Amino acid sequence: DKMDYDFKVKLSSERERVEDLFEYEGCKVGHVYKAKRKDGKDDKDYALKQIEGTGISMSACREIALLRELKHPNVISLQKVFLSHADRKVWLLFDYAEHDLWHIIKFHRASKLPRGMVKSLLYQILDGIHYLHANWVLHRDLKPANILVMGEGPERGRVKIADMGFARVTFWYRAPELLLGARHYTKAIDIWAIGCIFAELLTSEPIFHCRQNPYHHDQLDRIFNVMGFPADKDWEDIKKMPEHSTLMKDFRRNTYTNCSLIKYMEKHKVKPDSKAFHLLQKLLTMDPIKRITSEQAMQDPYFLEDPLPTSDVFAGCQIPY
Amino acid sequence: KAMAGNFWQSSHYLQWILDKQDLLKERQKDLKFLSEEEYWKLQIFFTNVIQALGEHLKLRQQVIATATVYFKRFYARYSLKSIDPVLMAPTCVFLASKVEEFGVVSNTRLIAAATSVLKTRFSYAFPKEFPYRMNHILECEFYLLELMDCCLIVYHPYRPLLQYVQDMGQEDMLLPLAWRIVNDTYRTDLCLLYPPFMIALACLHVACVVQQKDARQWFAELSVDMEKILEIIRVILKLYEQWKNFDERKEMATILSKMPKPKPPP
Ligand SMILES: CNC(=O)c1cc(Oc2ccc(NC(=O)Nc3ccc(Cl)c(C(F)(F)F)c3)cc2)ccn1
Repeated sequence: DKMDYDFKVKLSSERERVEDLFEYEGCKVGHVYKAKRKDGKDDKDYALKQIEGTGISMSACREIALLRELKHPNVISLQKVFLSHADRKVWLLFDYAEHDLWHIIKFHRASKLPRGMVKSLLYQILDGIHYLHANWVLHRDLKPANILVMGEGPERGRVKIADMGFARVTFWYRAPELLLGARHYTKAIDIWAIGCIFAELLTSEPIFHCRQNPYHHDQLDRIFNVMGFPADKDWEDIKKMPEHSTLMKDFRRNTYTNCSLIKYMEKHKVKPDSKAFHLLQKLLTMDPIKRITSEQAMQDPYFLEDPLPTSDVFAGCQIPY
Repeated sequence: KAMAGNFWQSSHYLQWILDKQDLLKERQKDLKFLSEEEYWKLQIFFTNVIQALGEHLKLRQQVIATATVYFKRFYARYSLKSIDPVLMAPTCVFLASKVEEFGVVSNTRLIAAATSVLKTRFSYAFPKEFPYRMNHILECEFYLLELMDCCLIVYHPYRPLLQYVQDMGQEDMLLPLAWRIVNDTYRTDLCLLYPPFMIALACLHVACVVQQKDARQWFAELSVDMEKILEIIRVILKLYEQWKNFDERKEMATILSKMPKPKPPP
């Protein structure tokens, strides 16, 4: 080794190692572990993620670079990065989020979601994404599994947006422009996913649920069965999409004539004249330039209507999950 | 671009705007081997090496700038003997390229670029060929990340400069010169001591003086401490006199021989 000896040995003597500070024997919930401090002067649960691959890949660099700078109550906090020099592995440390929205929804789909909780989930997701968007950071993979929620403790019921598959399949939350071959991720694509999540919170079922390169026929079909087929006035630049020709070849407007978001939400007991529905409709707009922004959505009168959103999404209730 | 407008709560601002006295105190270790003059010559030299590496790899100026800041941060804390700067330079370019979302320079392309650049542009200083391989880059990368405490997003004066000249309505007259002066500030400690916007203002002022443009009124109606700007202007004015007096190609072999070198295992 050509590096200074005294420099090397000093750093190795002082270097924090994950295996010294944390007990993660099993608890394998790359790979993510539930961890406890070995020191004992700490009873809080932590999550440890070992980055997949050796060293630091593009996505890994980016995840670290962004999380290091990002600071908002509804975006998961990076507490620490451990650099394992012998095996060149990277570890990320976070506070453990007891719950996530995929298990929360599954629980309610199985027992069958309180309305106060739905609103507060939506508000906090929007808050977090608004912060990301204002800093020109796009999530690009919003879905219930990526919406964490803190359990008992000082952050009870606080949403934490995560991106647990940042390195890299369900298309239920993908905006139609991506299914028609759009080449760039956008803020609007995130907003469409949020709309999908909101609908799912309101009904307990994924609104664009579909059986398992960018063109995905069955997924678009499911979107049209729910939304109807867009008129040219609804999405004027749909004809600029790379797969537009394919769409014309595969689909006919007439197939979806009796379909609309109003009719879909009606058979799931959600009222079309509700402030909830009108917000949802502004989020699930087919044309991405006609979608509401995250900030516009936070200002919606839905959030001024009784009941107000709460910082603890479980507020006024107990946690059965 | 990511985290634009977040400077005041950024890791750059909160952890990596250093105190000058702290900086010079840590530098005293190396100043037992090199005079102060030789130290600022060495800095000019490695700035140029990193710029050459960047140009060869066809990286945008912002990536080169980020790489240059990584290099400065490392040696702001540690002695030149800790890790060979010839190894650290290309390691910084490699990490910055990944962080700035330009790409992962391939193994063979990174090593080929360092080998070629040292041989073609710097043979006066390096008669032997670049001796390092990718395993050394990867080991160095880990030491670099550790030292920087994973603080990877770096702000630079180019963006604010762009906004300032657009406001003046002097994009075509003053931008090329002021941008070039910004590049030259990386030959100094300025990026460790001042927010980028201040450096932008200092560079623009110097550009105005050089091109005989009256912009007094414009500068007068800014809400910034002009004392700080004037400190920055004096360093810029000085760097051109230093540039004039420094013959890099004649001096660097001797200066590099004076650098403290890594102690071997005992
Ligand atoms: C039941 N409980 C758990 O499953 C659980 C799992 C945990 O594991 C995690 C593992 C990795 C991550 N990594 C990110 O999230 N990286 C990220 C990258 C870019 C960007 Cl942009 C973002 C941002 F900003 F979008 F948030 C986030 C987060 C959580 C932690 C706590 N609890």
